[PDB]
Amino acid sequence: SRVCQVTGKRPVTGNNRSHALNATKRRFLPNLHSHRFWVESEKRFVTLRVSAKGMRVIDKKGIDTVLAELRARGEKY
Amino acid sequence: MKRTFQPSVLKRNRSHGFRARMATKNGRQVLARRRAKGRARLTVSK
Amino acid sequence: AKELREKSVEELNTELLNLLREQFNLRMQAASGQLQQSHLLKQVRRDVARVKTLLNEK
Amino acid sequence: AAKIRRDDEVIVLTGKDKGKRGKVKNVLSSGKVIVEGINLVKKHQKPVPALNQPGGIVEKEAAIQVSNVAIFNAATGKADRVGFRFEDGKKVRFFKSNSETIK
Amino acid sequence: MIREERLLKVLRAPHVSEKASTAMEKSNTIVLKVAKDATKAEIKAAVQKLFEVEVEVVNTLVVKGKVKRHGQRIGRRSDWKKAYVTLKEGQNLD
RNA sequence: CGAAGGUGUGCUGUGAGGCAUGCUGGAGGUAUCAGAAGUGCGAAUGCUGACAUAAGUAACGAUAAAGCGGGUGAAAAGCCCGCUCGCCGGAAGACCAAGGGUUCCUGUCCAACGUUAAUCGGGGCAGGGUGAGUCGACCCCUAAGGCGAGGCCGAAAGGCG
RNA sequence: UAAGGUGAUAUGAACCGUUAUAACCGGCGAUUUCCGAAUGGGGAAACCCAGUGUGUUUCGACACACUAUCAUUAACUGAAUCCAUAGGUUAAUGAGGCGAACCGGGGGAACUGAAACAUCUAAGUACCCCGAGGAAAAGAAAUCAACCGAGAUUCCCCCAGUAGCGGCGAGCGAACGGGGAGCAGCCCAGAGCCUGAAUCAGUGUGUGUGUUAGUGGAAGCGUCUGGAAAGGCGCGCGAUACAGGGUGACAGCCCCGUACACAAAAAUGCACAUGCUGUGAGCUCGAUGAGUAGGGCGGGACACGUGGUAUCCUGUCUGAAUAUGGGGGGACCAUCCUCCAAGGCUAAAUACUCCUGACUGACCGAUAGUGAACCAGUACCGUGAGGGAAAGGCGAAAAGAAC
Ligand SMILES: [Mg+2]
Ligand SMILES: [Mg+2]
Ligand SMILES: [Mg+2]
Ligand SMILES: [Mg+2]
Ligand SMILES: [Mg+2]
Ligand SMILES: [Mg+2]
Ligand SMILES: [Mg+2]
Ligand SMILES: [Mg+2]
Ligand SMILES: [Mg+2]
Ligand SMILES: [Mg+2]
Ligand SMILES: [Mg+2]
Ligand SMILES: [Mg+2]
Ligand SMILES: [Mg+2]
Ligand SMILES: [Mg+2]
Ligand SMILES: [Mg+2]
Ligand SMILES: [Mg+2]
Ligand SMILES: [Mg+2]
Ligand SMILES: [Mg+2]
Ligand SMILES: [Mg+2]
Ligand SMILES: [Mg+2]
Ligand SMILES: [Mg+2]
Ligand SMILES: [Mg+2]
Ligand SMILES: [Mg+2]
Ligand SMILES: [Mg+2]
Ligand SMILES: [Mg+2]
Ligand SMILES: [Mg+2]
Ligand SMILES: [Mg+2]
Ligand SMILES: [Mg+2]
Ligand SMILES: [Mg+2]
Ligand SMILES: [Mg+2]
Ligand SMILES: [Mg+2]
Ligand SMILES: [Mg+2]
Ligand SMILES: [Mg+2]
Ligand SMILES: [Mg+2]
Ligand SMILES: [Mg+2]
Ligand SMILES: [Mg+2]
Ligand SMILES: [Mg+2]
Ligand SMILES: [Mg+2]
Ligand SMILES: [Mg+2]
Ligand SMILES: [Mg+2]
Ligand SMILES: [Mg+2]
Ligand SMILES: [Mg+2]
Ligand SMILES: [Mg+2]
Ligand SMILES: [Mg+2]
Ligand SMILES: [Mg+2]
Ligand SMILES: [Mg+2]
Ligand SMILES: [Mg+2]
Ligand SMILES: [Mg+2]
Ligand SMILES: [Mg+2]
Ligand SMILES: [Mg+2]
Ligand SMILES: [Mg+2]
Ligand SMILES: [Mg+2]
Ligand SMILES: [Mg+2]
Ligand SMILES: [Mg+2]
Ligand SMILES: [Mg+2]
Ligand SMILES: [Mg+2]
Ligand SMILES: [Mg+2]
Ligand SMILES: [Mg+2]
Ligand SMILES: [Mg+2]
Repeated sequence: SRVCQVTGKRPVTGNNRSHALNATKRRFLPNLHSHRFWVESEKRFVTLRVSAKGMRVIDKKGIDTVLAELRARGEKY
Repeated sequence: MKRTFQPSVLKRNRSHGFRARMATKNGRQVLARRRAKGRARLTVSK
Repeated sequence: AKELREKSVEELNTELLNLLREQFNLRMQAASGQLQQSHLLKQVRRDVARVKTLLNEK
Repeated sequence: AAKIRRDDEVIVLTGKDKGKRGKVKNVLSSGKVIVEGINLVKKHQKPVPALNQPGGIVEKEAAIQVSNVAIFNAATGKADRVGFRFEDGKKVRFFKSNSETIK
Repeated sequence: MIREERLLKVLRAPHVSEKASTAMEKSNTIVLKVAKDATKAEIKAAVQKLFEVEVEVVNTLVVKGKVKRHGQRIGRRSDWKKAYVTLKEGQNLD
């Protein structure tokens, strides 16, 4: 499903409201993009389905930081 | 005058059978609602 | 003890065999209209149950 | 735990044959007993080919409630009530009056 | 190889009928009501050991229980099994 | 030494009702004063059960067709046997696969069923009957198609493969 | 515990036993066919077809055990590609399925009302899915309040149908504070000293109290009507027992019981101490949870419908100081007051009964009461989800009418 492996973001529900306050059910989706990250420790690329905020979190903390958290959580990469 | 009911044991068991109701998860609810009610015959299987 | 717990496994097996033979003979005699005392079937069946339980106990 | 047994002399308290004495024959689980020649019924027995039964009107005993009978005390010629005690580590019966153990 | 407990417990009863009597008196064949888990290889061994009588072939058939009424309620009888045991010539039993 | 209830009589009050009692009934009922209501039925094409009416009327289910002589039986047009008539016969004959699940045979029965009676029957009861190395199922192999290790996707369920 | 029993329609035949392995009741145990999560493969449920290993084998072959998938670990052999990963085999551990209601989350309408109807309401109700527990969730202040102060969270009664929101229409609906039930606070984000300290507890025993079978259990006669006495007429007694039920009409003293006094070979719950495997106390010093708080864009939740709208969460874009700092005090600024988020655990009041035991009802009495007082979710109908009945009373005793 459309789930961020790092931040755990998943699609949520909301409402489209027009100028007459008519409410229609709608979904808010994450900005997921399949990207290949270079882990220097194992000298191999890894594919992760993350969003842009997850990419900024990776750029700020690091890749080994996130992979260890994924392993602790039980996610497979 | 061909009526609606033309019996066939194989076709009856393929659809209205216990092994088919085990799959199609909403068939488990059908079996449960009969077990709770106390049906003597859960399905048509003999 | 029923005079059987003090016995051995081989003796229990032999008793099992002859009790089964007697049960078969009684069943054959009851199938035809010649057997009168029917309590022997229950007695031999309960004896077989006792000896088989003692075998599991051993 | 039973105050009336199959080998006890009893006297009828209530019914069409009150005051009559006799010896019981058997005890049933439905709270009824059969007494020798107390509650006679003129049963109509039909003949059957099996056992070569000729039939005929038969006088047979009838069941009577245990509450309608009681133990008879020959020591005084009167009816009595049964209790329970312990002697030599064994439960035995005794009469409520004059406390004589049943022998 | 077959154990003796199975050979003793497989047989249930003999069968009494005009057809059984005719088969016995004209073809040397007996009729036995046996259990459900029985097989020909077990019935033959049971007859050869318990009765000490030689057997060549066994013909088995399953009987469908009848649906009767005891008053108002309905009941279906047990589906017993019948076996025709053909004895080799020269052997007799009853 | 006869309660509740049922069925009649008499008396009484403006009224809804009350009182006494004959008979059946065969074991509970309840004064006065207060309290709480599933508290009063003639209708709602009201619901359930029972019983009338039309009425002993139509009808008794292809216009292929029956007649007679004997037998059993309380009783026969309809059950059994025999002699004649008629009908289908690319069926209204004989085997089966589907489907039904003893309806197949014998003895016996005539309470309910057969659109009549019935000794008869696919109707009741009891008993018996289904025998496979060569038939089929079981089994090997797959089509359409289903499920689907992992896999892809999906707010859960799950979808595809 | 006991002299009667082999369950009922259901009588019979054939038997066991009567002073203790007859039966019966309780505890501890064994066997516990097949389908069904079904778990060796398959499948039209109670069926079909196997492999491996060890044992029997009168050589016909039989018996037993194991063999599903997933996740977390351990070892060995591993490809593209050399070291190394992917992947594969074996072993161990844990679940997967079912259940009446309660709970927390992930999704989520409409009929209706507004006398129409779209904002709104109905309602985050019905319903779908996931998860876990006897309770769950929440829970120790970046909370309120007002310059006086309260001190976690949960539930009830007031505040109040008030202040407020709202085509200011229909409607929705607080909070501050007070009175109550109940009560205990802690730990990591890190080093050093004392040294196994209180300590939670799964840990092993005994002690006491239950529960799982049970024992004793008081005290009445005559007459009359009457089929039968418990009823009437008289004379007596018990009561820490006149709660109840049955026995031929209404029984305190006929029976089962009841008030009361006792009992456990064996398992098990609850409280205390106990060497008991690991816990980690106490002191000193240091630190204070960053793509987070905030902000913009389009939504939702708070009584609050963007309205001047304060506060929490995020779908996207950006985006700090971090103890001299920051948050809140209903737009906002200044002063003042209060408190330290971006890490967690926590019982008690609180919600419910598929089922167990006892007791009660100004509840019903077979067209009522659960659909079913009776062989009922049965017969029957529909291919199927599903729908769904009708039907109780002889007599005290069958003594159920010999002939
Ligand atoms: Mg809406
Ligand atoms: Mg042959
Ligand atoms: Mg009268
Ligand atoms: Mg009344
Ligand atoms: Mg009257
Ligand atoms: Mg009257
Ligand atoms: Mg009154
Ligand atoms: Mg009314
Ligand atoms: Mg009326
Ligand atoms: Mg009417
Ligand atoms: Mg008429
Ligand atoms: Mg006429
Ligand atoms: Mg006319
Ligand atoms: Mg006319
Ligand atoms: Mg006419
Ligand atoms: Mg006509
Ligand atoms: Mg006709
Ligand atoms: Mg005609
Ligand atoms: Mg004639
Ligand atoms: Mg004719
Ligand atoms: Mg012709
Ligand atoms: Mg032609
Ligand atoms: Mg049919
Ligand atoms: Mg039939
Ligand atoms: Mg026929
Ligand atoms: Mg016939
Ligand atoms: Mg007639
Ligand atoms: Mg007729
Ligand atoms: Mg008809
Ligand atoms: Mg017939
Ligand atoms: Mg065959
Ligand atoms: Mg062939
Ligand atoms: Mg295919
Ligand atoms: Mg998969
Ligand atoms: Mg598929
Ligand atoms: Mg019995
Ligand atoms: Mg004992
Ligand atoms: Mg026991
Ligand atoms: Mg299997
Ligand atoms: Mg399987
Ligand atoms: Mg409206
Ligand atoms: Mg809403
Ligand atoms: Mg202060
Ligand atoms: Mg609302
Ligand atoms: Mg007692
Ligand atoms: Mg007593
Ligand atoms: Mg009296
Ligand atoms: Mg009476
Ligand atoms: Mg924010
Ligand atoms: Mg942000
Ligand atoms: Mg803001
Ligand atoms: Mg804030
Ligand atoms: Mg502010
Ligand atoms: Mg302010
Ligand atoms: Mg902090
Ligand atoms: Mg905190
Ligand atoms: Mg009813
Ligand atoms: Mg009535
Ligand atoms: Mg339909």
